[PDB]
Amino acid sequence: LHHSEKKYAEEDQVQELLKVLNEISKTTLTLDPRYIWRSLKDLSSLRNQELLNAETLCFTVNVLYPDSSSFKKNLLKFITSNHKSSVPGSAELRNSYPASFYSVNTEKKTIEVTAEINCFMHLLVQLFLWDSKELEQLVEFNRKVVIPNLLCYYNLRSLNLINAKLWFYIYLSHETLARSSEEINSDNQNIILRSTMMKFLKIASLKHDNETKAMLINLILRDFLNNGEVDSASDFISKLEYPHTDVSSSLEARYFFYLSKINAIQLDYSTANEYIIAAIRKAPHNSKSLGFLQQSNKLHCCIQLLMGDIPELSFFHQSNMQKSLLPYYHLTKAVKLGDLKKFTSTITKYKQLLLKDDTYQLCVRLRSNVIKTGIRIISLTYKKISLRDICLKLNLDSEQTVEYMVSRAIRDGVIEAKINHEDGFIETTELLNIYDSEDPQQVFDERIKFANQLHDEYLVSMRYPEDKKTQQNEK
Amino acid sequence: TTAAPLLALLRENQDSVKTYALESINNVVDQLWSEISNELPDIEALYDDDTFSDREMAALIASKVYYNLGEYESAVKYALAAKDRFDIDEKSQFVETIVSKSIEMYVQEASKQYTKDEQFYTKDIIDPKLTSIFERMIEKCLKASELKLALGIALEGYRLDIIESALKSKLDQDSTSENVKIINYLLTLAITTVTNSKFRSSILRKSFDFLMNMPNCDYLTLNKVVVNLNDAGLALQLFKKLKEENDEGLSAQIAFDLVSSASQQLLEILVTELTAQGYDPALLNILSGLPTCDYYNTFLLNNKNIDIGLLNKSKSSLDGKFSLFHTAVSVANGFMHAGTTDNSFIKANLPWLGKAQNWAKFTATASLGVIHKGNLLEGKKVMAPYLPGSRASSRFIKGGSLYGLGLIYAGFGRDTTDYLKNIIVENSGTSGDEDVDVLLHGASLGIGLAAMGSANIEVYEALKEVLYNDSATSGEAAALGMGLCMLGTGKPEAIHDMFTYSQETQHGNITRGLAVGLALINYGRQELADDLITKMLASDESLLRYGGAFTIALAYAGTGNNSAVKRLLHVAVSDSNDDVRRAAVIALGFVLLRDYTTVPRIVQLLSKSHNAHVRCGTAFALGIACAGKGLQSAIDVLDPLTKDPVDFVRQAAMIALSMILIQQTEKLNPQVADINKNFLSVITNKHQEGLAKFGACVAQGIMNAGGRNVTIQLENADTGTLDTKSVVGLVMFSQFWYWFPLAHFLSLSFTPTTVIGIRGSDQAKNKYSSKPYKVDNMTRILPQQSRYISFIKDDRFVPVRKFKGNNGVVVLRDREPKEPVALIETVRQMKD
Amino acid sequence: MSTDVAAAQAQSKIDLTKKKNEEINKKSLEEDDEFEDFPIDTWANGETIKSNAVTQTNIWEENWDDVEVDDDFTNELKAELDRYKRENQ
Repeated sequence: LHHSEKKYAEEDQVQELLKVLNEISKTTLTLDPRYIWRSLKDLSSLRNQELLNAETLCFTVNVLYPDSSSFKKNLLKFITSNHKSSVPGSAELRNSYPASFYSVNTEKKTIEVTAEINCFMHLLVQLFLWDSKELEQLVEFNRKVVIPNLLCYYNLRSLNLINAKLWFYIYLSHETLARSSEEINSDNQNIILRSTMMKFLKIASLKHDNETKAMLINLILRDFLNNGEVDSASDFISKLEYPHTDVSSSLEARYFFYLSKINAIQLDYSTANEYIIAAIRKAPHNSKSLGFLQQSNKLHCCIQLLMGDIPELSFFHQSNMQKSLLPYYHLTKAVKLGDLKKFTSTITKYKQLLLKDDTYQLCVRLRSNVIKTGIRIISLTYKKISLRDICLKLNLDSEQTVEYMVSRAIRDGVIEAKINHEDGFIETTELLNIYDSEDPQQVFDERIKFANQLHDEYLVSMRYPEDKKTQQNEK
Repeated sequence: TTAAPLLALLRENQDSVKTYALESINNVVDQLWSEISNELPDIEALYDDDTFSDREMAALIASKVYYNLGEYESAVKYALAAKDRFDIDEKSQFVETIVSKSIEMYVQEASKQYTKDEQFYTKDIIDPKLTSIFERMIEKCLKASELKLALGIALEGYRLDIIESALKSKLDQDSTSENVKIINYLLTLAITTVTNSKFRSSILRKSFDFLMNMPNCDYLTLNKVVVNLNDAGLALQLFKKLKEENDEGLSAQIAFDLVSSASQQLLEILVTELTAQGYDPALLNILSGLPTCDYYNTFLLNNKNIDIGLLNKSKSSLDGKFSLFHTAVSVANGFMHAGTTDNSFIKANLPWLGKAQNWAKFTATASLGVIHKGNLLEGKKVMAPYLPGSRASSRFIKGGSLYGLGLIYAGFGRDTTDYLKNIIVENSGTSGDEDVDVLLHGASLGIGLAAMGSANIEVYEALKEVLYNDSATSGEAAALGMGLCMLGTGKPEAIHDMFTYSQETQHGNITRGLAVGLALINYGRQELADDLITKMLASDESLLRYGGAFTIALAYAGTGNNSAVKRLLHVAVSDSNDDVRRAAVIALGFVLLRDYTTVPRIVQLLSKSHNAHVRCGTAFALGIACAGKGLQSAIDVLDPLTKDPVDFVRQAAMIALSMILIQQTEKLNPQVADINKNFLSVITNKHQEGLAKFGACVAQGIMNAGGRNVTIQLENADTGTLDTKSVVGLVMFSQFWYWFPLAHFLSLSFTPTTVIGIRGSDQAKNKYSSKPYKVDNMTRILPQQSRYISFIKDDRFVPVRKFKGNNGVVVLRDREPKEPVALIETVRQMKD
Repeated sequence: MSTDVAAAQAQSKIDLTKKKNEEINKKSLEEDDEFEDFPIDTWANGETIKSNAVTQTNIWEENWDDVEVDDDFTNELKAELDRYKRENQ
């Protein structure tokens, strides 16, 4: 009855572990273990949540533990203790195995392979805390317990890949506690959090684990951004090592999205634009991914107004993301029309929301782009145009001031005009017919090379999974 | 976090905060690595200035920074500059990363400087700090008390010193057998890891010193070294140890091993040295090998099982009046009946042999000498009704009996050389009749065999006179006979003459004969055969390109060097000369006898390309390479190649399968019985092409060869050494497609597999079971079977030295050497 | 609720047991679903999505309007006032 329910959950987990244990006894590998490990983690996340708070505890007790079973149980005491299903028949077993962590063998200590087992019991305690949706001291206790265990000995390739996924949860739970209710010791412990993450990346370099390296790089970028330590992250992004070989496509989505943030801050709007489109196309359409997409789209609108490119109105309408994106929709219309008065209203109306996402800093730089976009519209509309007419339209000062705006603005080439100060007009330089110039030559070359690069990626990838299947016995 | 407070300290102008800065940066160098790498040149300026005693500390920072960047090369330079403060991180549970890259870097430097001179331990190209961290790593292995780890890094680092210390200290004689065990493991790894001769020679010859200190040990291990280097001084010194013991049984045992493994030239001079040491004449007969032939003869006389209904069946299916058909059956039965002088083929087929004529009746006369191979005492007696002096009826018999007499006496025919030479000198002053050309033809192949590996410049001169006649078929044979005598000499005069006479003639037969004999002459010199390869490959002639491929093959035979195989692969695809494409692919097999595991994967490609000649050489590559233990894959790749439309591939594919599975059981792999019926099925059918019926029938005789008592031993497992006889036979055998008589040379690749026990006082799935069965002595035993046999704990015959576990003659000690015991009579004894 | 063309990523990616945890982690990292936080945060519900006909619910196609001010009242005033000048010319 009650023993049956905890026993069933345990038996699911055992088959998944046993599968990997067999695989790493032949020869440790990276990718074949992970696909199984990801499937197990889903089942554990769903069973911890839905089925009582003591179904983790049964497992933890059931296997041999250094001191983890007692640290697990502590967490459960606080939220109404459990004591049930820890008597023999939940502790008189070590759960079907052939002989490599089987009951008879382990107790006898003809072998002991707590190696794999310890890393999985860590995976449970992280999942279980985010399920509870709780933070306080329990976070601290999770931080303290697992980190030196993993640092008092080197890990095998399989075990390093379990412990990369624990680091993300440690980091996430620390950062949420600051956001629920800021504290003063959260600040000093953040230096500690900061130290371990970078030290980890060195540790993973020696084991030559591709998937372990990538996931830590994603963490360092995120950690700098919420601390706002962009200076240190600017040195980091020009000195990376990221592989895209074995990484999951969630990791790749995240990586590109982080770059777009730092770049936008450094006043690169052209590189930021390329990478934010990369991040979105990797990500799913699902409501699973919903919140990742909103922050991404907030940044994506912002980059375009920083360029002078001005997002589509369709883009808000085809998504059902309208209400989240409502403040960027009012900025889009404002910059396009040239109306500073419309713009100033938008940034006062929605100040609070923008400042939450910490995208308000990026938004104030847009008060400039109204003025510069306004001069580009006026140079399109009239080839030659008096200085005074600009002052009326955009609600600016003297003509001398307007002269200065254009002199600066054509250093980037935004207006693409030039001022005559003895003829008293502004004369734009565009009169297209660049197909009579040598320009398209340059362009076609680039598209051809872009095609060549997709061909190459096709070649290496097409045959590598083919090769696994043909080698593998299935006849 | 930020590194910014830390930069300010360096910049601050007081001495004191500059000393403290290096300490502070270094603590968290794994946290702020990307930050401090930009400003790593500030820290280099503090290294220059001599107002710091933390110069060593400043250098140490640089190492950790460059590892995290990605360049491991730069970190080790500056770790070595730091001097100390790098011996504390060799056992942490966090950072050993900088240290491990030092162990790698010394191995790279070690290879480069060893080749110039063995000493490189006093060069300034090697930092003194670098030597220390390497040394202490190998010491840590010894603290854990496994020497396999310690020896393994020493092999890479080209150290003579450390490998010398480990074996020196593993001698203490608390188990003599265990002391040898550790030397065996390294000897194997030396061969398979070090493909550089200089370093490998030094290690082998050094290993000898440890073996010879012990008073009791396995002396097979001493002999392994001697055979790889072929120094007659180490050979002599090894026998000298056994002469202080005055022990007959050992000396006889290792002499049996040595003749098969080492070269014929090694034996010819070695016995002379031993004669003047003073020995018993028994050992010196055994080193010539005449006793050794007799022991093998006896094994085959007693245990041979032949198929007389098969002899009838081939006879019915393939006609004696049909000359191609008659060649197949003559060859096929001869291999089956091989290894004992039996006359059953002659009497049964007494009218059938005479119906042929031309070179087919020449093939038939020499197949008698395949059956009667060996039997030295009786060699002349069974050949005498054919030999000139009572033969004048046919010129094919007169010459082809001399060829067949050459097979009987191959590698033992020093006296025979004189007799055959009279005949040749007579005929080399003439241009000959067509009577004389055929007669002289078979004299020339024959004397090649008798005088093989003798280094007779008398014979080289003798046959040089025939080449100069310009006789059509006699000159092709003369060229072949020269190559067989002067095997493994690398003489320059001989090389020069044959290569040039190719241009002198327009005859394709002759030109071809020189090209492939030049391969024999450059056997086993490897890159000192290089000058020839360049000349032959650059030649405009297709024939010299045909032979150039075979020159690579024999030169690097039994060594899988990357260079040799590269050249052969390229030649094959890029040429459009049918003969050449075939030859280059056959040559690969010789080079890759060392690693026969890889051959099926490499040549899977080549069988994929659907060109016939290319496919022909690929079947031959599988057959030669894998001629030992059977591979399921090797079989599968050949199997549709017995189905191809081109019939020349069909011939090769079945012959290759027969070389691969020579005497295995159909309970030892159940594909043996199936494949045997597949050959039979083609022959049964008469609706197929004659090319196909020829291919299956010749293959059938190879498959049943010895009466199923012998197997091909490319590389012996008695010492893990290449066999000269096996290589020579096979390359001659691949010429059968261009001259059928040469098939008979495959007999030299048959080496009899048996354990023959001998009294040492007058010389008379998952196979293993814990429940034994008894096996008689002098019955057929395979290389794979041998490892499961172990002399009984209470046994009346026990070997003097723990058993080698592979086929050959092993001397036993008899506890009662004078009480009666039933004996198996020796062929030697039966006669006299 | 889908970012760019709704069908273009609905066919591009679909669920797997393997991916499902990582996706949930992505939305948690930003900290919320960020479409149900926003009504509480402002303490209102939409009326400024009712700015234009196309904004509210996409049941039309795009016009490229963004204020939707009738342009008939201004074009009518130009027409009559111009005629009178010509009448008084």
